[PDB]
Amino acid sequence: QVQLVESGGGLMQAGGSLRLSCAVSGRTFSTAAMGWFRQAPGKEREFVAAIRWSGGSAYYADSVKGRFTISRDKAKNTVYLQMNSLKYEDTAVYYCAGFSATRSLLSDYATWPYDYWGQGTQVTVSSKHHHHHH
Amino acid sequence: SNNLDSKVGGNYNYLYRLFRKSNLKPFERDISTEIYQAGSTPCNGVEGFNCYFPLQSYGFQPTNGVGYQPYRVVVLSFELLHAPATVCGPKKSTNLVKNKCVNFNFNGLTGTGVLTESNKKFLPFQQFGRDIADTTDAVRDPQTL
Amino acid sequence: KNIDGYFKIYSKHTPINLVRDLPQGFSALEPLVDLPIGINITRFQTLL
Ligand SMILES: *[C@@H]1O[C@H](CO)[C@@H](O)[C@H](O)[C@H]1NC(C)=O
Repeated sequence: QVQLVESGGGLMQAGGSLRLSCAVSGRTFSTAAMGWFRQAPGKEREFVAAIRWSGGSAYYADSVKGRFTISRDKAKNTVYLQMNSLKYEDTAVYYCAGFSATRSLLSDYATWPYDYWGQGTQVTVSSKHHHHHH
Repeated sequence: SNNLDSKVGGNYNYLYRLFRKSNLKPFERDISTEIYQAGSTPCNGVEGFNCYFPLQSYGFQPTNGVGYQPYRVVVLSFELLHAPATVCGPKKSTNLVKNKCVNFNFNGLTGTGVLTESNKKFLPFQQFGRDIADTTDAVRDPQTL
Repeated sequence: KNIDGYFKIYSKHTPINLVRDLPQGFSALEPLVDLPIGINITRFQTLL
């Protein structure tokens, strides 16, 4: 009866910061993991970050490594995505995932099909480049 | 247990240990989740290169091969201590006959002999005596001390 | 003694007339208890 519910999406200028939250009810992901994925409109779903629930070790896509931080609070059964140094191209719908699978190798969570997802929260990055040329 | 332990999409609740620094001793139980140091670099509880989580899930789907299907296992170990035997079979007991050649069974201890009133002085804990030949020379009746 | 997760306790009570140390002589300890604990023990302490 488990639910993932995201919050924290919104409009930011490039170079700024956003924190997403995903609250879990129904269950824990004890020895397994939670993730963040994004989908830009008309683009294929993309892995962003994963965290092991027990140990808190993180795995990141190359596109976000060193700019995004994933963290989790076990007491609140919440995972967080700290989105620093936002870029036009980070613009997407972001959704949290649950994996019921405990994989020995953290990197597997980049490709493993998740069994749980939340609704998604829209992140929009504003620029001064004026990308949309007519 | 494919009917119970498998579900559409894969049941990953069941785990197995994939790495360990040594083999287990008989009836040893290791439940530790310490990050396995595959290499020379200490992990300090941080996963990465040569730093792996020791456990891994089973892929139990109803469509899986019988080889990969879930099986429930019970292992019964039988133990004879420095103590009375308290786990017995359903075998009915009988009346006791003395001063006759009989086929006796005390608590699974079988033999053939003549059972007589003894003048031995067993201690409150002592169940059965032995002879020099490591054969039973005297017993304590399980029903009567 | 704890062997294969079984904690065996043997004991003996004897009368004595000595304040210094252990009386010299010989006496056997009969078992009292066998607890099926399976608890690993490496240390202990006394309570008075
Ligand atoms: C059961 O065994 C005990 C031995 O202490 C004996 O006193 C008692 O009479 C026995 N009862 C029956 C129903 O055989």
